[PDB]
Amino acid sequence: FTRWFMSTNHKDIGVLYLFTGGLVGLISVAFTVYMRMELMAPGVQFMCAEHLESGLVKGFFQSLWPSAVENCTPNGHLWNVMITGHGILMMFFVVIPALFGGFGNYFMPLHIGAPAMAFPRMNNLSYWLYVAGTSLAVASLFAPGGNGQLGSGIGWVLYPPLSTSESGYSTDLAIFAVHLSGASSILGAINMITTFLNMRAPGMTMHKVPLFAWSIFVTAWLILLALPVLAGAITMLLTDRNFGTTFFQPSGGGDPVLYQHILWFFGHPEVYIIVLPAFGIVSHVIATFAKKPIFGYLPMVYAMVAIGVLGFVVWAHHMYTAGLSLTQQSYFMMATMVIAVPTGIKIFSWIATMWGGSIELKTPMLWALGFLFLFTVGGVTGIVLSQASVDRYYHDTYYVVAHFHYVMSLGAVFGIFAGIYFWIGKMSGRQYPEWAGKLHFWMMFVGANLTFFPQHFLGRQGMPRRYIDYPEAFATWNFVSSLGAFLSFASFLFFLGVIFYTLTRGARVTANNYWNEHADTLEWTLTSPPPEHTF
Amino acid sequence: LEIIGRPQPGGTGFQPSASPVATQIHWLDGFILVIIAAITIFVTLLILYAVWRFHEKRNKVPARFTHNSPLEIAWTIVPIVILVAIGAFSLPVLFNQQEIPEADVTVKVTGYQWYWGYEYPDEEISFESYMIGSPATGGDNRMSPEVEQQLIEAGYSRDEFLLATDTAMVVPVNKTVVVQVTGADVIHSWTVPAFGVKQDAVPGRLAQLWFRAEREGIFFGQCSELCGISHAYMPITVKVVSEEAYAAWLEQHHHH
Ligand code: HEA
Ligand code: HEA
Ligand SMILES: CCCCCCCCCCO[C@@H]1O[C@H](CO)[C@@H](O[C@H]2O[C@H](CO)[C@@H](O)[C@H](O)[C@H]2O)[C@H](O)[C@H]1O
Ligand SMILES: CCCCCCCCCCO[C@@H]1O[C@H](CO)[C@@H](O[C@H]2O[C@H](CO)[C@@H](O)[C@H](O)[C@H]2O)[C@H](O)[C@H]1O
Ligand SMILES: CCCCCCCCCCO[C@@H]1O[C@H](CO)[C@@H](O[C@H]2O[C@H](CO)[C@@H](O)[C@H](O)[C@H]2O)[C@H](O)[C@H]1O
Ligand SMILES: CCCCCCCCCCCCC
Ligand SMILES: CCCCCCCCCCCCC
Ligand SMILES: CCCC[C@@H](O)[C@@H](O)CO
Ligand SMILES: [Ca+2]
Ligand SMILES: [Cl-]
Ligand SMILES: [Cu+2]
Ligand SMILES: [Cu+2]
Ligand SMILES: [Cu+]
Ligand SMILES: [Mg+2]
Ligand SMILES: [O-]
Repeated sequence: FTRWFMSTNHKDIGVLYLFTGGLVGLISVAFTVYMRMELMAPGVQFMCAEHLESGLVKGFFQSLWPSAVENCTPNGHLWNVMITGHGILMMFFVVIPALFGGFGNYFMPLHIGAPAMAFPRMNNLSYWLYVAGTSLAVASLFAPGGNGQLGSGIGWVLYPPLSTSESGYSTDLAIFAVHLSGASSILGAINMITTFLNMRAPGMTMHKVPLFAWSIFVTAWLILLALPVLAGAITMLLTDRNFGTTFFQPSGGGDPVLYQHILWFFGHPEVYIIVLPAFGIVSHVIATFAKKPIFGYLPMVYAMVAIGVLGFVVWAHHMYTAGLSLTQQSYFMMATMVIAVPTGIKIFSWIATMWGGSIELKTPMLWALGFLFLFTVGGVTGIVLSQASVDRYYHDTYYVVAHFHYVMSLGAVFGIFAGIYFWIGKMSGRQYPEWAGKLHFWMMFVGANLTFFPQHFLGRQGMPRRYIDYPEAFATWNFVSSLGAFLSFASFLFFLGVIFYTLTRGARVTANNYWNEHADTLEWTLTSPPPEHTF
Repeated sequence: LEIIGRPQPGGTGFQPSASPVATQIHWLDGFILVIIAAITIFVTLLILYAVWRFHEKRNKVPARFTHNSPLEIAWTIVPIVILVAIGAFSLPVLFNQQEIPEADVTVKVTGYQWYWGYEYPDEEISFESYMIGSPATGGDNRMSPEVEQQLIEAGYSRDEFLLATDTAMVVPVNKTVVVQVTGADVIHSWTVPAFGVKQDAVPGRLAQLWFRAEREGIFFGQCSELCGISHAYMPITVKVVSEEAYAAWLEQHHHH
């Protein structure tokens, strides 16, 4: 019933964010399948202008079957709309709502022994703003937009003057979507911070708080600084488009590059906002399945703080080819490099946690170990990109795309799956089948590596981002990347099957703690699921 | 002329270098690649070993340590050293890229939706460059018999579709070329991988890059900032030629 959606309890809200993040995730993943269908071979076969002559429903279905090149007039606008849709959904409406809104809301209050959160009503509102934001983002796809078609083909970061000159109101709807997401995030952040500070259990001091609750706390601070800045950048776009301002228009004395400084001031923090809760989940999972307490608890906390702080002073590594002076370029390069040090401490500590342990290779542990390896692959290509002299070649190529999918889709997402398998028994009272979790892991592991690893080669060969079509010489690794994406998709549909099976007929969970004693945080002292009124 | 600056089928490396800057990028990237591959292999082997050595069947009672000071010192300092070392080789390469030398040849390039305009201020030459197969050349951004014919006529082949333009930026070999880059409408980005150059073309701003080509031939780039519907369809062709062939091309443009 709709007693779910009006609930103010942090557990119910957490669950709502998780399911919704998952459903939007499915939509955004489906976009990538269509994207990879078109990138599978050179020449445009799917995104034909001819399909615009049909209706909405009929045009959709025709666009799923390939045409001969001679019958397919390339529609670049649709490509641009799809990738913009994919990025915006992921960055604002999928992973953060799942990690922060979902696990954060469900588990942080449990980890610190809080019976309730500071502002339950504000928490419920934060969810509704998330849903309204998602609705507007999706609506933008069907609204009058660029080039006399539907939707905004402007990239998920909305660079002007392109974003400010795009016709129709699709772009305005997208901007409102992002405002609503920011509002949801800010409310959540205020809620998290106040709860963490004022509602810890008696005895629960700062140095006894579990690493996950810390990850959420640090993340909440990043949000309060980063999201208001974004709200400014995009309101300036809105007024350039609608209210006669010229902040980013050179004829009125504006500077498009100003937008970039403001956008990336949010845009870098955004990724650390994404990844920090995944770091927290990895810490809980590895300690549990290594049967060993987390190595270097205090350095783990401080490394996260240092990453959070450093993530505010590196933004212009996204702007090395945008006209930055040599001095600015050198600084941002050196500052970015520093981030490797505290991240390395966390990676080595996770390995040290395993060292001398008694390792159980259950599904959550597989995701965690995959995370260590794959996040490292992504992190070191980030370090390559920090080098302005090499970024000169890689910028706006698929080498960047490979970087960020390794850290996000093989990093933060592996953290999401680790949490789901780790905690689904606790949240639902039903356990997932172990063989299916392992199968999911291996399919995703093979599929996502096949999708993204070959993108390094495409980037080294000079393949640009945001292209509907590409020179014939890029065909081989595009083909492999697409097959990888199809296998990953299959693994995700299998996962959805595993979740459905688990929730409808999974083995009944009878134990408060169905793992082992080294799952030593407060949620494991409660029933599965926890009672309505906790602690 | 030999087609040199282009992707090759199944390629996994950089495009060929045709400038000292590109050569520097290839060395620096190669150096960093060895390092990050060593780090990744190291990390991967540690994980696989730990899982083998400390699997619950083989190590039945877990240890309880949460510190190892010497190891914690080493694993903080060693990364710092590695990074300082990369920085030390990397910043000089950066300084060489971004310090604009005295020009032998000056070209002003303007990005438009969706084509490039070139002006040679010293020579009073200007012209526009469109993709072979764009609406400007009679196409609609796809291969056809007509497009293949135009590619053939312009000295290319079917394989150069999406890269080849109707007119090329022509420059002399072993001379310092300074390109001034701006945008006319939205942000575009002008690049040639073989020269190791890329510079955004921002409306209202004039930015500079340089290259000196070390061999003759044909070199391709593609617009590298999303700029709307035909972002995928406004590439860059540079022809590097002898000093004499360059002068000949100039004279062909001179109006008497
Ligand atoms: C989860 C999200 C996430 C995370 C965590 C990161 C992490 C990092 N990112 Fe990434 N990045 C993105 C998501 C993310 N990034 C996105 C979305 C974009 C593109 C935006 C767009 O244009 O659309 C991008 C783009 C991007 C660029 C711009 C490239 C370009 O556009 O040309 C740069 C440049 O420096 C960069 C750098 C880095 C670095 C140095 C890290 C560091 O934080 C990583 C440090 C981690 C490690 C290094 C591995 C572990 C460390 C060790 C094992 C120790 C030993 C290692 C060494 C000594 C090197 N990133
Ligand atoms: C979290 C971030 C995220 C994730 C997970 C993904 C997932 C995928 N992306 Fe994504 N991508 C972006 C963020 C992300 N992407 C961004 C920001 C851009 C830039 C857009 C722009 O240029 O403006 C981009 C661009 C981008 C491009 C380049 C487009 C271009 O330049 O023209 C490509 C090309 O293949 C691609 C492919 C894929 C594929 C095949 C997948 C997936 O199919 C890989 C397989 C993964 C899965 C099958 C599982 C996914 C799981 C979840 C999403 C969690 C769901 C939640 C719960 C379960 C609770 N993406
Ligand atoms: C850069 C990559 C690094 C990857 C991380 C993986 C390597 C981790 C190695 C840990 O080394 C162990 O550390 C323990 C703690 O320091 C030592 O125990 C020693 O100290 C303990 C602490 O009291 C005592 O209980 C033990 O008896 C005593 O052997 C133990 O000998 C040593 O082998
Ligand atoms: C003394 C003599 C007085 C002269 C007065 C005449 C003023 C002319 C108005 C110029 O505005 C033009 O409007 C076109 C129509 O909107 C645009 O075409 C754009 O829109 C068309 C669709 O209508 C597309 O076909 C084109 O490709 C696209 O460039 C074009 O760019 C833009 O400059
Ligand atoms: C004394 C008074 C002066 C008289 C005014 C002159 C009238 C003629 C202006 C023609 O305008 C051009 O129309 C093209 C065709 O519409 C546009 O191409 C645009 O549209 C094409 C078709 O979509 C694209 O392929 C191109 O890249 C894109 O620039 C082009 O921009 C625009 O300048
Ligand atoms: C080019 C002729 C071969 C036909 C193959 C069509 C494959 C289309 C499958 C699309 C699947 C929709 C998700
Ligand atoms: C550790 C991540 C490495 C990603 C880059 C792979 C590049 C391999 C290119 C080899 C060059 C072949 C000539
Ligand atoms: C090679 C001939 C040079 C001719 C020269 O006068 C022109 O390029 C300048 O208008
Ligand atoms: Ca295609
Ligand atoms: Cl609550
Ligand atoms: Cu960044
Ligand atoms: Cu472009
Ligand atoms: Cu362009
Ligand atoms: Mg760019
Ligand atoms: O980033």
